[PDB]
Amino acid sequence: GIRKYKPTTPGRRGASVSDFAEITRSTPEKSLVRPLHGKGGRNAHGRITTRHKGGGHKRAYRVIDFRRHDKDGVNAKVAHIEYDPNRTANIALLHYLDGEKRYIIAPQGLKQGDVIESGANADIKPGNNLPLRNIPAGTVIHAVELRPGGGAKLARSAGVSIQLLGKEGTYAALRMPSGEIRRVDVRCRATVGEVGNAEQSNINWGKAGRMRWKGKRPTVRGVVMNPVDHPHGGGEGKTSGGRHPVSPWGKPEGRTRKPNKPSDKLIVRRRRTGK
RNA sequence: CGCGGGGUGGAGCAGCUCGGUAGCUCGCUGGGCUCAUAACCCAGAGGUCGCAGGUUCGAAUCCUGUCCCCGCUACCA
RNA sequence: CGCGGGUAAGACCGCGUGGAGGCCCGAACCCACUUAGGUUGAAGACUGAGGGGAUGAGCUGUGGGUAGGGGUGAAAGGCCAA
RNA sequence: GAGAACCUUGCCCGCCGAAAGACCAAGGGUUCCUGGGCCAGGCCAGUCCGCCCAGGGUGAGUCGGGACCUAAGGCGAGGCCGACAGGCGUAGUCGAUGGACAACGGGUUGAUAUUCCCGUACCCGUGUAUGUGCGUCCAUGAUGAAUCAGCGGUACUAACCAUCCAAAACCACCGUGACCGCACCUUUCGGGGUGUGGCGUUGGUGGGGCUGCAUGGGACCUUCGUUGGUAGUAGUCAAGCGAUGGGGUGACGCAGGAAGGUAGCCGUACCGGUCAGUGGUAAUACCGGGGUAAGCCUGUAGGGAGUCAGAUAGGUAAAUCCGUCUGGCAUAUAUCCUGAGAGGUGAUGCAUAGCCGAGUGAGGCGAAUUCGGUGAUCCUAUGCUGCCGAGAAAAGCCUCUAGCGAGGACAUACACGGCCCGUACCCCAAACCAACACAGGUGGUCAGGUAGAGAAUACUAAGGCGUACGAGUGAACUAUGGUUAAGGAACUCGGCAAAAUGCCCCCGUAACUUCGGGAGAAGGGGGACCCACAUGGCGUGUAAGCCUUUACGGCCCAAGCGUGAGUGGGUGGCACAAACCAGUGAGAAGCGACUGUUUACUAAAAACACAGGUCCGUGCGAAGUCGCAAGACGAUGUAUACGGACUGACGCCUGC
RNA sequence: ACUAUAACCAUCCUAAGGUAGCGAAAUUCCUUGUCGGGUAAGUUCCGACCUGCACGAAUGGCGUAACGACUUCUCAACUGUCUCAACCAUAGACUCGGCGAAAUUGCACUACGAGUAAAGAUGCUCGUUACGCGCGGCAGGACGAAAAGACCCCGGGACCUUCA
RNA sequence: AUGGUUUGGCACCUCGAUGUCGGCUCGUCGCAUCCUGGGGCUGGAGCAGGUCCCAAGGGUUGGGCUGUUCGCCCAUUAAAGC
RNA sequence: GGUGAUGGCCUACCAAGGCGACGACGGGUAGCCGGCCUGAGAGGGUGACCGGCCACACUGGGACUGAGAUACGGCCCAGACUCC
RNA sequence: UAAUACGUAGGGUCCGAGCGUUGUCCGGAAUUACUGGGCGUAAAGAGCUCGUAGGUGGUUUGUCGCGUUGUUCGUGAAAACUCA
RNA sequence: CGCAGAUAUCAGGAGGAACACCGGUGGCGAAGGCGGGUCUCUGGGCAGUAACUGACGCUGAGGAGCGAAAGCGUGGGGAGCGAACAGGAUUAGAUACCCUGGUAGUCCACGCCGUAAACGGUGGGUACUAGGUGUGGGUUUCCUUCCUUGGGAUCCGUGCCGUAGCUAACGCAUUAAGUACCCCGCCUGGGGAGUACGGCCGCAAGGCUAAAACUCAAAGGAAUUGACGGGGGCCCGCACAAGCGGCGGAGC
RNA sequence: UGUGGAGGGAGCCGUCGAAGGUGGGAUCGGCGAUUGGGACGAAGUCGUAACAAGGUAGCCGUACCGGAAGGUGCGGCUGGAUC
RNA sequence: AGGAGGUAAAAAUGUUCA
Repeated sequence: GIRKYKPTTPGRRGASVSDFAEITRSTPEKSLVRPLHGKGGRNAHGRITTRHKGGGHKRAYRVIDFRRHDKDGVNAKVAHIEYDPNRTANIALLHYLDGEKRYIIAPQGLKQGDVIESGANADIKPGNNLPLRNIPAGTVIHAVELRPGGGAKLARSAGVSIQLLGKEGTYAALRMPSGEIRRVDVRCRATVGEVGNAEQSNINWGKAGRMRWKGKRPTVRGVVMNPVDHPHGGGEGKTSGGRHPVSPWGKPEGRTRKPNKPSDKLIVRRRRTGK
């Protein structure tokens, strides 16, 4: 859930934090911990490509198994539920009965001791991973592959889920969290249930420093930049831009999806706005 | 420092010069409906955007002084 | 968190423990608000006196990266070897 | 000395003393030391010098680095991409600011010292010798295994049974492709219409034997598995090293105390010594000392950890290792590990206050060295607790087997090798960056005392400076400080600047409030010294006592040491937070919510950011961005995410 | 129905005609608006009115506790800020010794008045005044020094914007 | 008609620099005299004035508001000069 | 200790209690009663004369004297007012 | 414009050294209802429950005698009121 | 809205909300209120038995809880409906009725709010006082078909009617507004005003508590008679309709 | 026998102490530019909300909107007419 | 006796004492 801080400081007035309640262990599993280093939003050239990134608390990568293909029929038990800074969701440490230890996305309803099944002959329970050919319609799923073997791409964030609407042929229709309906090969695998830590959205981070810890550098508005820096720049006194809204590189608002894409035929219905 | 700008029946608005300026709504007058307004009928009536000048025959109409409430008047050092 | 009160159980109240905080005062440290001086300076941007922050969006060392219509910029058109 | 304010010596005085002391790094590069010099330099002079000349000087297995490890990042075989140039990047290889790794004390020189010497250690390697001593070949065991037939289950399919289905199938029905009878009606008749008997059942309907399809149950041979011994033989294993591989560790944040300790400091037993020409003070006073490391022992406080057996392939192969699962056994002042520190040893040494003469400085002798107290920002501690923002890798070490394997392990003694670079000197500065011997800047380590909360501030020790133009002189004037009658903002754009407030403990504290604050609100009172309460209380803790598992045990505890706080009484002064240090406060409005950021060098702000909000985009090598492209960031993320725009806590709202 | 305004109405145009709330505002020219408060006296400040030159709802509106080296106003205390200035010391200034620059500089035994003049004269005219040379001081002039005026214009650039 | 202080007109020196308003300080000058002084006329009874003439010796306040000059106001003054 | 006398009446110490919705503490008003007026009575209102009690004597405070003191025509102080 | 309601006259009436008015209190007012009210629509049933304090309490035996009741004593000053 | 292929029709899909018929003077609940089905958990009631305790009861100031709808917050969702809003229409004007759309909201989760014609405008408990008639739940019993919602007796409910009694009347009338007891809440003329000030609660909206000045001589309740109705029913009239002829326009 | 000694007093000091002063609050009123609503008023303006189905039945609560009555939505009541 | 639903669109006001 959520712990609302008390207003002992102005940087804590309306602030909130997670009550790390479904979490059981403060420490991660060392074998599954790869290192990480910040980039600063900078690429191989050393140049800012994505702005508003840097500083940030040090982090370490928990090796998640988004590709749960090699443990079919080999059950596991959720040994722990842990915090992952790399993602909004929490992560569940599973002990496979063959001795393999792995991390997953920690769906809702999942606790220590819950037994996780993988494969076609698995039960339709939270945390169980199956092909969509074996998952029935109207089911709530997460961590879906876009391609067989490609690994889970979809419905990975906290509180989020995908609704499997139907299967017609070798294509399963999926209502996505954005509302977009799209087709995906039934061979693609999905984890049953909805992702946990859905309370995450309702956190008030209270102060600038907290997002500086999360690695979000300050976002400056164009209207207070100079015209050399931003199209919206300039003006004596405040301005609304002096023109229609654009990016700092002058690209206007509007659809940036490349047309004539391969996914256009798999997509059934783009998401909706305003309604 | 300096520049600018439409006027028309009682009110509000239209109408650019083949030779008239007028038309709409409201208002007003007379009648009717009602026991007595509004809505109906009109014989309905109603004005020279003020004078000067046109090439004027004649200009509300075009041009200048005036006709004058007019949006913008702004010398930035 | 504990104790006590209270309750049907609570919410809640009090006492303690506990030691949070872009919390307070204030040295180092970092800044640079005011003022005086300097203004052929002691100094190509300082001194003195006060001043602000001072566990944090902190300061700092070492090493490294981004390069010119480009970088970087909590955005002043500021900085990129006076 | 030719020459002296400046050089040398001595004595005074003064300054710093979280530094103006001591040590490093970076940087500089010989500036270090000795000797000599003095036309340049030094803001004067100069006998001096960081200046000039010459000569000398930097000694490491353990320090800091390489030979060990990797991070960011860089180069980058091949490679990909790119018109060429080249951009990226894999494997790799570099790359500390980090990881790992063995040393401490004292002495010495004119200059070096964890480097040399002395003493005592430690870490790698090497050879020889010796001894315990397992092993191979001998022997020894642990051993377990392929053949056959007997039996329980695969049940080729010969088929057996059940369930389901109709390929075709008898009967009657609905009306019939058209026609063949009976019957009735219609444009004037014609080309038509209605009920039904047969034909075809175009098709559909309801009961039915049969047969043929599919599924399941059993199940011959075929075939899998347990006994029957040839064959506990062919075979394996049993020293040790063991990985370039597997696994574990290495391996990590921030804050916060508390506890135990130590250094350090203050005293003190004890030792040695002075009389510092003053009124008193000979021991009763005063001064000085009142030390000694690593390492080896020990293994305390604190902290941490279940163990044994079996099974298992998950860890590219194998694993006795790691995981995982099963059980059994334990909840232990048990065991193990870690570990400050105490104590012992190191140390019959070394060092020292001082004493002897010697006086350039060569030496020589050398006392006591107990008790407490206080007390760290250091150690235990990479701990413990808590929290979220969720906190490097690799080597190394350990282990596993694969593998190697006939010699090998361990111990002792002796003898040996331990490489390269740095090491002088300055290092908050006169030696670095600053054009200067520049009031600037420069990261880290030591952190004495008395007061004090304190690393502030004052004074001071050790130690180091008086830092390089001076001597004078009551001018104005300027600067910096100081004081000021009466008044008290009248000054002035403006209370600018100054002044004031300022500490501790008590009391008491408003509007408003987001209930946290406002608030140190405001506004007041006390504060010194002496005595007594007080041989008190508190802390500590000795002796003594008590208990015990007997030890580095515990409890208590006279004394001793330290130490407040308060009450009462008294004393003195103008004054008691006496100096230094050290909030001014209140009301109201505007702006911005706030902490922060900003125009290095005239603007710190109402500007930026901020959390929060809305909109838009993005379905994922996304969108967006750097790039010609590859590729990269985004993101090792996946719409509760990411990017862009505007707004900018919060409240009421956000109309056309 | 006194007056005043105008709840109300008519008409024209519009895509729609500014709602809530605010309002001489960081926005109000007129303007020191008017009224009130505070003051002895207040172009500032506070409150209020609304005749909004030219507020206005995320270029957010109206408020807001707390915060602010912000801005504005007031008050207490405090004071040399002032009435109104005096005194002391120190560092300079001054003197002696020593070293020893600088910007600047067409010259020079470089007066004042009233004039004249490229219209503001040390330098010209007519007069007046003035022994020569220094030292400390003040800063009225030398249109003083410095910087080939940044304002203005002309010419040319640069960067920025855009339905060039 | 004076004067040359206002707003201006001209654009004559100065754009290889003539620094601007207001205040502070220091003043100096003129008189077109605010006070003080002398006087004429008066619709000057007296007090007090009005107007004109002569007169520039001296004096000509402190505050609130405003950057302000100016102005308004407060108290005063012999007067609160231009 | 003090009183004439009991008692926090006062004091040192000790304990932490005491009062409050049955209205504490506060605010307002008021001298109380016998009685008076009204009213069928209950009740309501009132507190003049007369009589009893209390309180006060310019305001506030204080004691002294005395058997006895709010000591009107007594004292002390302070304050306001009036007068020399 | 025909006033028994105004003003005046007569006349009448109620009081009578008084008469009227005003003010205040009670009554009437069963209009805060104890005696002595009410709450469907007149004002009035809490939106409904739970339940604290409180109020209230079925049948019965015994007891206490608190309430209650009887009696007596003392007091209830005098004056008042009432009776004579 | 369509003519860019709407409406309509067929098929498929998505999603939301509400649950036709059953379903009513019916049932349950303290009230609010509760209606698709199933499961789970759970509360209350009624009858019978009379085994148990043995007056433990009733009410309940304050207080606490529950408390329709709207509304508020946060987060989802959002088909239909739909304040506001926008057009259209009507209208003298129409910020409305009507139409077309349509936002919040209605929905879910957690919480605030705490009101309503929250009404039976009727507080709770108990006892008694004529009956009739329906209906719901349960117990029994008698004709017996031994069929049996055939009837009766009784307890609990819920309705209609009707006595006595009560009531101003309307009406209530064994589900009292009767007869009586206990307890609570509330009233004391209408306005001002359930408003201000203060306080409490609340994010807010607002709620709760709750006046005074001033003002009126009434406000009110029930019922009667009339009148009236853009209420109804029945009936008439040159009233309309069907016709004929005129007036209004000319002159007099 | 003596300016003797208890003892007492003046004076002085101290506690308490009125008045006074300082301070910050509480509480009760009055005024207050402007401003809100309430009551009354001949005869004024705008509309017609309610009473008859008052011409959209009204009213309760809530919310929103609107010159004003008021309108609309949600839920509720009948103190609602016709059949 | 037995048995669906309807339509009238809008259309205001009324000085005096009474």
